[PDB]
Amino acid sequence: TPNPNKQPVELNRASLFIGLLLVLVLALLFSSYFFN
Amino acid sequence: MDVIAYVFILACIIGLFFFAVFFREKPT
Amino acid sequence: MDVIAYVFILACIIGLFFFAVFFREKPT
Amino acid sequence: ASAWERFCSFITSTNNRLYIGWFGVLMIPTLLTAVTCFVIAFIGAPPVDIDGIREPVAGSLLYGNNIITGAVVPSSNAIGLHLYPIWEAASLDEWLYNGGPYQLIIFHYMIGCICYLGRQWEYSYRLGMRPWICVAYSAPLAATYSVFLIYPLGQGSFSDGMPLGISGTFNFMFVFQAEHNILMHPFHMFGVAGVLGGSLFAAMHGSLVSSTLVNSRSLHFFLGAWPVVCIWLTAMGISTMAFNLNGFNFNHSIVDSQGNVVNTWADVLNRANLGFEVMHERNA
Amino acid sequence: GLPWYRVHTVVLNDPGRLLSVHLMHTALVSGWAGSMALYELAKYDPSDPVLNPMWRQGTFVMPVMTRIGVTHSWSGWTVTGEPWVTQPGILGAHLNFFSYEGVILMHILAAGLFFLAAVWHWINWDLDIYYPDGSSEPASDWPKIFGLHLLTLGIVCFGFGSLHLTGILGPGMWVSDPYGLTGHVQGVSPDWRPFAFDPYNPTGLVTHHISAGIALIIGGIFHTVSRPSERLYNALSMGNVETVLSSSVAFVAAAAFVMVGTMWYGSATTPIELFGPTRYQWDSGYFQTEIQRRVQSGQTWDQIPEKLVFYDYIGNSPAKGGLFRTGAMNSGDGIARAWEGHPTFTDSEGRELFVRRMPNFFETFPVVLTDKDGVVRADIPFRRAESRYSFEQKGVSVSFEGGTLNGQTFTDAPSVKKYARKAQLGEPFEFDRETLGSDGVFRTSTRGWFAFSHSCYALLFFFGHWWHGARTIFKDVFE
Amino acid sequence: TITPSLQGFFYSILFGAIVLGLLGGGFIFFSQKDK
Amino acid sequence: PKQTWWGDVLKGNNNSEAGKFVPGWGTTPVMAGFVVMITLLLLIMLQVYNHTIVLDGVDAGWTSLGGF
Amino acid sequence: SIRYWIIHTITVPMLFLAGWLFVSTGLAYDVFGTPRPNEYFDQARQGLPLVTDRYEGKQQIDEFT
Amino acid sequence: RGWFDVLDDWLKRDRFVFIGWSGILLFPCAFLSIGGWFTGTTFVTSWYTHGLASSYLEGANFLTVAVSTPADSLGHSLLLLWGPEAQGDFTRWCQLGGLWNFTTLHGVFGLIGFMLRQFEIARLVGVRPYNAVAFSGPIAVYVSVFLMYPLGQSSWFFAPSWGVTSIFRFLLFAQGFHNLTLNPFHMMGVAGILGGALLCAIHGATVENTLFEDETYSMVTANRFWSQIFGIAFSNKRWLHFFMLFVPVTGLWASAIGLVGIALNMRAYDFVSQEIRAAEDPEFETFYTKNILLNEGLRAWMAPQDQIHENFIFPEEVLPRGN
Amino acid sequence: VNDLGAIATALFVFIPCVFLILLYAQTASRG
Amino acid sequence: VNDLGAIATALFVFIPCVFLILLYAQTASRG
Ligand code: CL7
Ligand code: CL7
Ligand code: CL7
Ligand SMILES: C=Cc1c(C)c2cc3nc(c4c5[nH]c(cc6nc(cc1[nH]2)C(C)=C6CC)c(C)c5C(=O)[C@@H]4C(=O)OC)[C@H](CCC(=O)OC/C=C(/C)CCC[C@H](C)CCC[C@H](C)CCCC(C)C)[C@@H]3C
Ligand SMILES: CCCCCCCCCCCCCCCC(=O)OC[C@H](COP(=O)(O)OC[C@@H](O)CO)OC(=O)CCCCCCCCCCCCCCC
Ligand SMILES: CC1=CCCC(C)(C)[C@H]1/C=C/C(C)=C/C=C/C(C)=C/C=C/C=C(C)/C=C/C=C(C)/C=C/C1=C(C)CCCC1(C)C
Ligand SMILES: CC1=CCCC(C)(C)[C@H]1/C=C/C(C)=C/C=C/C(C)=C/C=C/C=C(C)/C=C/C=C(C)/C=C\C1=C(C)CCCC1(C)C
Ligand SMILES: [Fe+2]
Repeated sequence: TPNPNKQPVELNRASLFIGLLLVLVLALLFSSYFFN
Repeated sequence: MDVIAYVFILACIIGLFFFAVFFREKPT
Repeated sequence: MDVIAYVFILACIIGLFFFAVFFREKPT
Repeated sequence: ASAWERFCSFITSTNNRLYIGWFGVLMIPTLLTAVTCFVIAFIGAPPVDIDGIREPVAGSLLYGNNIITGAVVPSSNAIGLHLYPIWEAASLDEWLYNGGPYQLIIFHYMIGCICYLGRQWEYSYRLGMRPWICVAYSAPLAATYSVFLIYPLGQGSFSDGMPLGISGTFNFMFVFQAEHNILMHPFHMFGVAGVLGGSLFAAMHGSLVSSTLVNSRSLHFFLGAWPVVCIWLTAMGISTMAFNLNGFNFNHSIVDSQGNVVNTWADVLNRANLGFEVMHERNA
Repeated sequence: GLPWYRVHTVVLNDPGRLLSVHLMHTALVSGWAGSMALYELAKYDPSDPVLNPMWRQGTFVMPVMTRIGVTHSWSGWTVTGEPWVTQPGILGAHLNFFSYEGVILMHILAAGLFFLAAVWHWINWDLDIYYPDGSSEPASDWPKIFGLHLLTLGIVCFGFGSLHLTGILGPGMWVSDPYGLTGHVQGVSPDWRPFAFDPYNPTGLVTHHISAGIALIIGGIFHTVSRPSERLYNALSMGNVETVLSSSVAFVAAAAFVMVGTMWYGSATTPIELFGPTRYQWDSGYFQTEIQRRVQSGQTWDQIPEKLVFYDYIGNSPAKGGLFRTGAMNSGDGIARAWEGHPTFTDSEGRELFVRRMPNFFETFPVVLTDKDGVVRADIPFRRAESRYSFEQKGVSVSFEGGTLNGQTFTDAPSVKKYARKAQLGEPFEFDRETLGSDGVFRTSTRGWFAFSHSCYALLFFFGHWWHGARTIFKDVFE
Repeated sequence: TITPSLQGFFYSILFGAIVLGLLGGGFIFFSQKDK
Repeated sequence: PKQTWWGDVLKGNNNSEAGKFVPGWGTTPVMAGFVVMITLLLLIMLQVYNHTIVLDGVDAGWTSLGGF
Repeated sequence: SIRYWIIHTITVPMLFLAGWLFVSTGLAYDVFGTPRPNEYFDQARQGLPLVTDRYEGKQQIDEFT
Repeated sequence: RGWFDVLDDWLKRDRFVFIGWSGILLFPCAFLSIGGWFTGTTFVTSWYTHGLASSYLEGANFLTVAVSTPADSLGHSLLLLWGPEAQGDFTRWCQLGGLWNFTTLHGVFGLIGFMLRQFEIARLVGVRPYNAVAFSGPIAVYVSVFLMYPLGQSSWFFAPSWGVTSIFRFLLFAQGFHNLTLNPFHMMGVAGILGGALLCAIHGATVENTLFEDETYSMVTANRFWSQIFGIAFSNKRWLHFFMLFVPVTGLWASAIGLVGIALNMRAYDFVSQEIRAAEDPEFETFYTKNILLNEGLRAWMAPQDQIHENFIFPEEVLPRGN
Repeated sequence: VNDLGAIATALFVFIPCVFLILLYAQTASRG
Repeated sequence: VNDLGAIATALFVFIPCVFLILLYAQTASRG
C-alpha cells in the first residue's frame, strides 16, 4: 500500500549556486585551520 | 601541498562565479 | 590504516548485497 | 552608422550581459590589472623589505604562508610616496624586493573603484532611474581611499598603508590603535554605531516584511541613509587621524588631593596602547 | 517539492515512519558508541597507568565506560594498575564478560537490531494501531504515551540507583581519594542526610537515582491515568507533536548545560582519575598545596607518589589547549616517562628563591625568580636585552630532590635556564616527542573537549527550542 | 543545624515571596477594580 | 491496516483516549505547587554548589571525597 | 493644564534639592562606601585595599577601612 | 469569568504601551538592570576590586564610568545581597561589586522577557514571529559574553565591566590573551555584521532610486540594474527580505560560538607550522609572527595593572620591546 | 602540517557539494 | 605504505559511485 505522505524534493539552480558558494567559502575559511 | 588545496578551492570559486553570472536561469 | 580501507569497502559491498536483494524494482 | 557612432552604440548599450559604458572603459583594464597582479603576488612573491632596513618580510603562499597569514606587503619604507613603475626600477628582482606590486595593485584598484562608482551612475541614467546608488556607494569607497591612499599621504610613505591580507589587516588595526587610540575617537564610535545599527535595522526590516508578506517611503530612505552617513563619518575620522589629529585622551585625569594619581579605565587602555607601541618601533 | 531543509516533515503525520526514523537514529547512535570504543581500544597503551592515564591518551568514551564499572579487558589488563583477576566465579558474575569488548559487542548488536526494527517499521507503516477506532486519520494520544515512557524510565532509573550503583547487584561506581590516587569501582550506600547534596560526595548520586527514580514512577503512573486540562491542552496544543519536540529540545539543552557545568567544575560524576584534573585545581594550587604540606609533614621528596606530582604539571590543565590542536595530549608535549625531581634555586648570596608559576591565561610567561619575601631576585630578560637583575650576572644554581636528577646540581647557565622554564611550567618532567612527532604545544584533556563540544551543542539547541516553540504556537500561521 | 548562609537563603525566600505577592496582588487587584 | 497481535495488545494505550481532556483547569492548580517546589529544590542545589549556602558539615569541594 | 503645575512646582525642586543635599552633606560616601577624596590614601597609606578572600570580604574591607 | 480571565483581558487591553504577560518579567527586570547601571556609575566605585576610580563621585567622565566586575577572590559567587559575602550589608555589597551581578542577571531576565514579549505580540497580531527568531541572536551574544565567558574563566572579574572604556579594555584584553581576531568564528561574525550593514545600505538606496512616479518600486528595473552592474540580483522579494534577516543573525551566532570557544581557552591562538618554521630560522618573518609579538607585548604591559589581584611584578628587563 | 588536514578539507569541500548537485539534478530532470 | 594509497583508493571508490548515483537519481525523479 503506497504512502500518501511521500513528497519530492526541490532545489532550483539559484539555490544550487548559493549553496555551493556557502560551502566553498566555508572550506576556504576553515582549511587554513584544518591544516593547522 | 596546502598551496594546491587553497588554489583549487579558489579556482572552483571563480568557476562558480562564471557559471552564476552567464548561466543563471532567467528571472520571470 | 589500510585495514580500515579494506573493511570499509567490504562493508559497502555487503550493504549493496542487502539492498540489491530486498529492494530491487519488481520485474514485470 | 559612422564607425565611431557604431562603437558608441556598442559600449553604451543595454543589451550586453554586463554594462560597460564610458566609465567601464576605464574600470575594466584597471580592475583586471589589479586582480591579476594581486593573484600573482599573493600566490608567489619574494619577501619585501617593509621596514626599509635590508631585512625582508615574506607574505606569499609559496613562501610558507596560508590564506589567514598571507598578504601582499606594502611597498618599502625607503621609497616613500615615490611612484615605482617597473620601467623606473633598477632590476626586476630589486623592484619586487622594494614592494612594487603593492603599489601597482592599490593604484589600479583605486582608479577602478572610482570608475565603478561612475559606471553605477551611468547605468542608472541609461535605465531611467534616480541616480543615487552611487552616492550610497561613495561611503565604502571613502573608507578604502582612507586606508590605502590618505593615511599613507598623511604618514609620508606607503609603508604605513594597509597590507592586502587577512592578518595584515589586523596588524594594521593594532598599530593604528597603538599610535592614534582610535577607539576613543568619536568618529569611530559613530562608525561602530553605524554598522551595528545597520545590521539591527536590516534584521528588523527583513523580519517585518517577511512576517507580514506571508511615510513608509521614509523608512527605506532611513535604511539607506543611516549606515552610509556613519561610514562617511568614520572614514573622515580615519582621514583626520592620518594628520596626527588623534582622538580623546583622558590619561592622568583624576589626582588625589595631596597629589597622588588614582587610576581609571582610560589609564589601563593607555597602558595597553603602550604595550602595542613599544612592541612596534623596532629602534629609537 | 519540499525545500532541502524540510525533507523530514514527510514523517510528521505518519506515526509509523516517525517511529522508524527514531529507531534508525538509535541504531546509528549505538553503532557509533561501539565503533568509537573499538577505535579507542585499538589505540591504547595499558602499560602506564600513572604517567600516561587514559585522559592523557585522547580517550573519549573509555572514561564514561569506566565511571560505572567497566575496567578490565579480555586481553587482561585493568585500568586500575593490576592484571585482572577472574574474581567472577558464578552467575551474577558476568563481570568477566562485560569488559570493554563485551560492551562494544553488545552495542554493535543493538545497533544491528535497531536497524532491522527500523526497516520493518518503515515498510509496515500502516499498522492498525496508529489509527483510532473509526477514523482513517492516524491519531495518537501524546499525554498517555508520555506517561508510559516516563514510567519505563522511572523503573530503569530506580533499578540503576538501587541495584547497580549500590553494588548489591552491580559493579557499583568509581570512587577515589581527594587527590586521585586510589580508584575503586565499589558500591555506594544512600543517605538522606543533607550532606548527600554535596556534589563531590558520591553518596548523593545513589540517593538521587533512588528518590528521583521513585518520583518518576509516581509521575509516570499519574500521567498514565490522568487526562490533561482543557486550558493547558489548548494552550500547549497537546494534540500536536511539535510541542513535544519543542519541550524536549529545551530540556536537552538544559541537560547539556548542567553536564558542562559539572564537567568543567568537577564533581563526583567526573573524577580526575578518569577525565583528568580541572582548570581550577591548577589555579588554586590544590596539588601544590597538598604536596608541599605532605613533604613539610616529614616525608622526603622522593617519597611523593608520582600521580600527585603529575597532577601538578600545567600541561595537564584543560585550559592550556587549543581549538585546532588535534589529537591526544601526548601528541603535544609528548608522553611522560620520568619525573626529574623537585628543583630548588639559589643565587650568589645563597638565598632561596622561587619561580612564579605561569597562570592558565598566559600562552607565554616571563620567567622571574623572586625572593619568597616578594622581591624579584633574578630573571631571564627578554629575548635580547641588557639587564641588571639577570641569570648570569647574579648566578644561580639549581639542586634537585628525588626523581631522575636526584642530588644533582646544574650551574651551567643554559641548564639553569631550561630548568627555570620547566619549573615555571609546573613540575619538571621527562617528555618524549620522538615516538609521536609531538609538537611541543599543549592540547586539552578529555574534560576540555567535553565542555567545549557540549556547550556549543547547548547553545545551538536553545535556538532550536525557540524555533520549534514558535512553529508550535503559531501553527495556524505557519502554513 | 542552621548556618548563617542557610538562614540568609530562608530570608531570601521570605523577601521573594513578599515581592511576588505584592506584584501579583497589585496586578490582580487593579484588574478586578476596573472590571 | 494489518491486525497484528502486538497491535491488539497496545492499541488501547495508543489511542483509546485520543483527544480527550477534562474541561476547565483540572489538576493544573496542583501542578503549580509542584513546580514551585522544584523551583526551590534546584535553586537550593545551585547555591549549595555555588557555596552561597554552606550546609553544616558539608564542605562542597574535593575534600568531601574523604571516606573512599 | 494648570492643576498639576502647583504640585510639580512644590515637589520637583524639593527632589532636586534632596539629591543635592544627599551628595553635599557627605551622606553618599557613607551609603555607598565611596572614599572621600582624602580617604583614597592616608598621608602614606598608598597601598591598595584589594580583597584577597571571598569568605570574609566585608570584614577585610573593615580592616581596609 | 474567573480572576484569571479578568487578569488576562486586563493585560491585553490597549494602552499607550502593551504589557501582556511578558511585561511581568520584562519591565521590573529591565528597570532594575538600568537602575543598577545608573547607580553603579553615579555613586559606587571600583577602588576595592580593580583599584580604579570609575564613578562620578570619583570625578570620572562619561567615557570612563563603569559598573566594574566583582573581585577575583569571589570566584563565581552569585553575590546575593543576603549571601555569605554581603550578609545584608548594602555598603559591602556595593564595594564587593554586587552591582555587576545585579545588573547582569536582571539584564538576562529582561532579554528573556523581551523575547517572550515579541512572541506574545506576534501571537496577538497573528503574523509569523520572525522578529523573535531574529532577536535570538542578541540573546546568544549576551549569554555568551556576560555569562558563559566569565563562567569558563577563574572569576566574574574577567567579564566585561559595564561601561565604554571598560568594554574597550575587554576588547584589547581578548586580543592580547585569546588572539580573537584570528578566530574563524569571529571572522564569520564580522562578515555577518558588515554584510548586514551592506544589505541595509544598498536595499535602501535601491528602493529609493527605483520608486514609481506616483509594493511601490520597480522590482524589474532594480533586478535588471543589479544584474547588469554587479552580475547577480534578487528576483524574489520574499527571498530578499529573508536574506536581510538571515545574514546578521547568523553572524551573531557564529561569533557566539567563537566566544564560547575562547571561554575555555579553546582558542585558535597560533598556526603550528608557522611557529615551527620561525623556530628553525630567525629570518622568516610574516605578519602573523608580528601579530604574535604584539600579543606578547600587550600581555606583558597590561597584566601588572589589569589583573592587579595577582600581584604580578615584571621588571623592565623582562618586558618585551622592539630593542 | 596535519596529514589529515588535506583530507578534512577535501571531504568538507566535497560532501555538501555532491549533496547539492544531486538535489539540483534530480530537480531539473523533473519538469 | 603509500600516503597517497588511501587517497587513490578513496577517489576510485567515490567518483564513479557518485556519478552512478547521480544518474540514477535524476532518472528516478523523472517519471
Ligand atoms: C583594534 C582597534 C579597533 C577595534 C577594537 C575596532 N575597530 Mg573598527 N570599524 C568598524 C566597526 C567596528 C565594530 C563594530 C567594532 C566592535 O565590534 C570595531 N570596529 C572594533 C566599521 C564601522 C568601520 C569599518 C567598516 C568597513 O569595513 O568600511 C569599509 C571598508 C572597506 C575596505 C569596504 C571595501 C569596499 C570596496 C569597494 C570593496 C570592493 C573590493 C572587493 C574585493 C570586491 C569583491 C567583489 C567580488 C569579487 C566578490 C571600522 C574601521 C576601523 C578602522 C580601524 C583602524 C578600526 N576600525 C580599529 C578597531 C578603519 O579604518 C575603519 C573605518 O572606520 O574606516 C572606513
Ligand atoms: C505525580 C506528581 C508529578 C510528577 C513527579 C510529575 N508530574 Mg508532570 N507534567 C508534565 C511533565 C512532567 C515531566 C517531564 C515529569 C518528570 O520529569 C513530570 N511531569 C513529573 C507536562 C507533560 C504537563 C504540563 C506541561 C506544562 O505546562 O508544564 C509547565 C510549563 C512550562 C513551560 C514549564 C516551566 C519551565 C520554565 C520555562 C523553566 C525556565 C528555567 C529558568 C530560565 C531558570 C531556572 C532557575 C532554577 C535555578 C530555578 C504536566 C502536568 C502535571 C500535572 C500534575 C498535577 C503533574 N504533572 C504531577 C507530576 C498537570 O497539571 C500537568 C498535566 O497536564 O498533566 C497531564
Ligand atoms: C540548529 C537549531 C535547531 C536545533 C538544534 C534543532 N532544529 Mg529542527 N527540525 C526537525 C527536527 C529536529 C529534532 C528532532 C531536533 C532535536 O533533536 C531538532 N530539530 C533540533 C524536523 C521536524 C524539521 C525538518 C528537519 C529537516 O528537514 O532536516 C533536514 C536537514 C538536512 C537534510 C541536513 C541539514 C544539515 C545539518 C548540518 C546536518 C549535519 C550532520 C549532523 C549535524 C551530525 C551531528 C548530530 C547531532 C549532534 C546534531 C526541523 C526543522 C528545523 C528547521 C530549523 C531552522 C531547525 N529545525 C533548527 C533546529 C526547519 O526549517 C525545519 C522545520 O520544521 O520546517 C518545517
Ligand atoms: C550594541 C549593540 C546593540 C544594541 C545596543 C542593541 C539594542 C537593542 N536591540 C533591540 C532589538 C533588536 N536587535 C536586533 C538585532 C540586532 N541587535 C544588534 C545589536 C544591538 N542591539 C545586532 C548586531 C543585531 C543584528 C542581528 C533585533 C532583531 C531586535 C529587536 O527586535 C529589538 C527591537 O525591537 O529593537 C527596537 C532592543 C529593543 C529594546 C530592548 O529590548 O532592549 C533590551 C532589553 C533589556 C531588558 C535591557 C536590559 C539591560 C541590559 C541587558 C544591560 C544594561 C545596559 C545599560 C542600561 C546600559 C549600558 C551602556 C553601555 C555603555 C555599557 C534594543 C534597542
Ligand atoms: C552527516 C552528513 C552531512 C553532510 C553535509 C550536509 C550538507 C547539507 C547542505 C548544506 C548547505 C546548504 C545550502 C543551501 C543553500 C540554498 O539552497 O539556499 C537557498 C534556499 C532557498 O529556500 P526556498 O524555500 O526559497 O527554496 C528552497 C529550494 O530552493 C532548495 O531546497 O534558502 C536557504 O537554504 C536558506 C539558508 C541560506 C543559507 C545561505 C545564505 C548565505 C549565502 C552566502 C554565504 C557564503 C558567501 C559569504 C561571502 C563572504
Ligand atoms: C540624553 C543625552 C544626549 C543629548 C545631550 C544630553 C545632555 C541631553 C544627554 C543627556 C544627559 C543626562 C543629564 C542624562 C541623565 C541621565 C540619568 C542619570 C538618568 C538616571 C535615572 C536614574 C535611575 C533610572 C535609577 C534607578 C535606581 C534604581 C532602580 C535602584 C535600584 C536598587 C539597586 C541598584 C540596589 C538595591 C536596591 C534597589 C533600590 C533595588
Ligand atoms: C546489520 C546487522 C544485522 C544483524 C546483527 C548484526 C550485528 C550482524 C548487524 C550489523 C551491525 C553493524 C556492523 C553496525 C555498525 C554500525 C555503525 C558503524 C554505525 C555508524 C556510526 C557512525 C556515525 C553515527 C557517524 C558520525 C559522523 C558524523 C556525526 C558526521 C560528522 C562529524 C560530527 C558532526 C562531529 C565531528 C566529527 C565529524 C566527522 C565532522
Ligand atoms: Fe523592503
